Amino acid sequence: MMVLDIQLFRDETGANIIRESQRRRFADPDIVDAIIEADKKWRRTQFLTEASKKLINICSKAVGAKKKAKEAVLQLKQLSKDLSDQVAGLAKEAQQLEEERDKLMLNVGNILHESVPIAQDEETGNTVVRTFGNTTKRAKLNHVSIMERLGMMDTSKAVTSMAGGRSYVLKGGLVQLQVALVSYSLDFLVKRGYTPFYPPFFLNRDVMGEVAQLSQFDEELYQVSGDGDKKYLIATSEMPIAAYHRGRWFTELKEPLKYAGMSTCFRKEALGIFRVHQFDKIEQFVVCSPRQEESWRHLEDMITTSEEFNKSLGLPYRVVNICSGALNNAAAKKYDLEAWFPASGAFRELVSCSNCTDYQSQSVNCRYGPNLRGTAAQNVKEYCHMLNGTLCAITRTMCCICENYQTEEGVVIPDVLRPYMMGIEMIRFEN
Amino acid sequence: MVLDIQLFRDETGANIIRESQRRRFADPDIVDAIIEADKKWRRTQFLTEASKKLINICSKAVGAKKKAKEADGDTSEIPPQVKEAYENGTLKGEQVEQLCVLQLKQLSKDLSDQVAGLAKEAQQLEEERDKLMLNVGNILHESVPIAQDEETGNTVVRTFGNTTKRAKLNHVSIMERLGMMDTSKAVTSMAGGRSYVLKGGLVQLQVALVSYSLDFLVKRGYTPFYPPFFLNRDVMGEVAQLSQFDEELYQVSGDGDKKYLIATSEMPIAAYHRGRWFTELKEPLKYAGMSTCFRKEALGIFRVHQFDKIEQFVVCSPRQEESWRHLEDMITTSEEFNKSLGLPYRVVNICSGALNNAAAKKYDLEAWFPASGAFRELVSCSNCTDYQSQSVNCRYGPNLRGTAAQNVKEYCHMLNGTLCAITRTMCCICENYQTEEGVVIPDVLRPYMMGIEMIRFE
Ligand code: NA
Repeated sequence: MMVLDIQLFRDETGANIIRESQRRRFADPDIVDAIIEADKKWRRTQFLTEASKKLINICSKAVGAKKKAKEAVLQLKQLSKDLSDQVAGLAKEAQQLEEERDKLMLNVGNILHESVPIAQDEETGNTVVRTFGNTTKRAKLNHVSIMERLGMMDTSKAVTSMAGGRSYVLKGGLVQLQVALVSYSLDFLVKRGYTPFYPPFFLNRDVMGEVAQLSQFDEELYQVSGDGDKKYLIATSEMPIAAYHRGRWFTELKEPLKYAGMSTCFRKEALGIFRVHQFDKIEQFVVCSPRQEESWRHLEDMITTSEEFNKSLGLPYRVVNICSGALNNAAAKKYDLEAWFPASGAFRELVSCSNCTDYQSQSVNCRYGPNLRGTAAQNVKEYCHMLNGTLCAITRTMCCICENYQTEEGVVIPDVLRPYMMGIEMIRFEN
Repeated sequence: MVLDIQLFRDETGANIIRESQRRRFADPDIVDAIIEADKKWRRTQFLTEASKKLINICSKAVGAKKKAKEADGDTSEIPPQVKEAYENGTLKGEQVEQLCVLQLKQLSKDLSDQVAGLAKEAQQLEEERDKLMLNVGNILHESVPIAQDEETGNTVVRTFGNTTKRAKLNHVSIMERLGMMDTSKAVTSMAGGRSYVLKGGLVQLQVALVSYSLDFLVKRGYTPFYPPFFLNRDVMGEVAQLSQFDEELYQVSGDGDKKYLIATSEMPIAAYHRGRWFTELKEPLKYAGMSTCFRKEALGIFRVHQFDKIEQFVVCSPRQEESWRHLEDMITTSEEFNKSLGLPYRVVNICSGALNNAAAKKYDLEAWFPASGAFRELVSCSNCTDYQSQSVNCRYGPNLRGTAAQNVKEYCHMLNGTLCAITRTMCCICENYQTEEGVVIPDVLRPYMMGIEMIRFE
């Protein structure tokens, strides 16, 4: 279970910050008190447990000194046993309280940035930050009609009877385009200092729970079985990249860690190729210092990077700031880049960029800085900040390119992609 | 020869199969079992057809009697000889027409029960049948070496490059020193045994190989094909053997019914041709399959559960030995691919006992790994003639109105072969292109990874 850091709840100022954030997200602030109470009883079990373990050795040391002195102890033995009984009792309580606490926390979101719009309904509540290109342009055929006329996409029963609903085959020029986008995307981020990262597409349940919200198991994740422990297919490379930092500790990050995640993603989603179960994606993932609001600076760079990508492709768009009621729990702020689809006549999400601050990193225990011990200055456990953002969701981007670059003869290939597909200038309609 | 169940029913055909089994050091007695299970099966179909006709005769006879106002009759009881005759497939319509309405109605019901019992027998005879067919191989090509054991029985056909040079570090050591491959507990505690993370230059190399491989086949007239990575059980059973389910395939669930992850793009490409009928294939269908592959497998990244692969898949005419010509071109394409990368190798003709059931003949290309001191398989190409096509029912020839029970149904031929198994090729390149400073990028890949000439040790 991925939830917010308990430390912030343990003083009045932080509890007030969380209650305010809850109200601004249209969530329950009264939850903060319930979490504080559950935690207070939990801490009490831990206080008694540590004190009783201490007294177990007083019981042992005493027998050790007495039987050394050859003395007729029988109480000290019984007291060791009973204290060990009490510790076992305290552990069962302690475990129940952790589960109740973490359960309550499922409805506590990350602390909202001060710039998040306050609204419940995305339809009207998102705030438009910037726009690019002719976002009122009109065109003849939608992406579905285009890919059909190209003869290069099959979403018919020949496919769906093999692979189930929303499965597809790509062929020909559209596969060339897909691979052009993967390679160009990778190079685009390499040039901006990202390290390529190719993850496993499976994660164990244990680890998936640390990086995924519990509603994602329900609605989004396929389960894979056979070889060893049960696993889940990844819905994004952000999952395995976040999980790769579990139990790490970065004393300093003068430079952030920047990864260009490359994978196939799988989503249960519980037409054409815009919303499908299986898709390639290139993702930006950043791990940085939690200090001086550095993470906020990287969020601006990441959305800017995605914009520059779409500018290079010549795709018109708007960037929106996602309202408080629609943000997922992990995100303190989220930008979506919504491309304009001129045949369809709609803005459609191609990219989202999120600052999750320490939400994931505290769940995976990715620590930062110096330890509580030794140095008198450190009182709080610090954790790295983590951000993630799409660079290119390949099928969605192909759909957008198809509508924007169509002609009577086919789909013109965006200039920058041509050298990544054998110099091809256009893929042509079958007819 | 057209291998389908029809070949088993012909005496000369049954002998061709028995011989092929013996040449494979496999069981020829299976053939008698398939014949016998099939005979029981055909009997259920003969009875079902007879009884279906008699049910329509019953209905028509009741209709004519009702129209004539014939009395319904004294009893519904069916004569024992009538029951014996439909149980034996010898009940004639003219005898059924002697019965009264009450009897005709009872007989209709009884024949309907008979048809339902026969459909369950039919099914259970098909399962008992194919379970016995599980063990029969494709008819061997005449050029297949006859031996049981690969290590001595394969024939080296052809070699390229310096296959005796040695090198210092194996691919595992190289990828460790690059700092670009993680297979430690940080990864395996996340994703299980044999999982890996690739970083930096090795991802760039991986993508360079995918893109170059695709282009290589596009230039040779292959059509790129990006499949779903899932197949329903139903469909997976038509393109895989039962031993692949147990030993090789991950099961996926959540959305809909259970599916299996693909172990090769050959699987969904074959499956995609199910029920098709190509009347003429003047040119063959050539596909460049591009996918991630998943194998349950029941060091480094040579043998891993998850890997990218580019494959060749051909559907062609079953006539004039055309598929034998395509097998030659396919192995030659894989060879030119490895020559273009500067990798030494040998090509081996796989022996009869080591061939999997679908293949009538198989070439493997085993690349020389100079630090490991060994040939390791990078590529297999095989001609499966009509074995998968018969299972997926991909027919060939005229498809016209008015054709009755076709003495010989023809099916397409299918072939498949690796162009590039990406992780295995990367291991091979690392051994063959290592220097003191890192790994030199093969000339042809450089334009596919930003002109990078070398990836350096950490
Ligand atoms: Na406009």
